[PDB]
Amino acid sequence: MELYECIQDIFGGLKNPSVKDLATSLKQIPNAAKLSQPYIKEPDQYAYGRNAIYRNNELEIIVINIPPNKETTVHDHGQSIGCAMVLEGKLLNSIYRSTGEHAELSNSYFVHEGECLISTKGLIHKMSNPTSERMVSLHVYSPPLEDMTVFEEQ
Ligand SMILES: [Fe+3]
Repeated sequence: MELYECIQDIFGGLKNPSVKDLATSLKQIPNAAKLSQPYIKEPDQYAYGRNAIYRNNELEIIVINIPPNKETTVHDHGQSIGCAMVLEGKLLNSIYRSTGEHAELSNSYFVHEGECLISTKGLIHKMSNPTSERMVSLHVYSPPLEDMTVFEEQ
């Protein structure tokens, strides 16, 4: 019983899941950290490593790896929702609101190993690693991301 066998089993049949559903799905992966080890990639295009490992018409699974003191952009997920589980380490998740053309910081909290973060539709966040060790997380997006939008901090 390995990671893809696990994904087809849990995610492969969801139709129109909620961020509720996705969070629960993630927590249903046994030994998720160990399972995804072969799919952890290193920073290529981004400050952070990013590997897409599953996609159907409903969702998209991504493995993310944020080095010490690195961060994502400030982004929304277009028409998609999202949920992520922390496999290893600890991220800081910061929430923003549209300051019009820009965005200002609205809220910030930590997600620890095995814990989940959620992104309701339209939500704008940045993920960062304020720690000295790396952070590996597993993201689901539904539907798959097409129209991501990056904001400049105000
Ligand atoms: Fe995101």
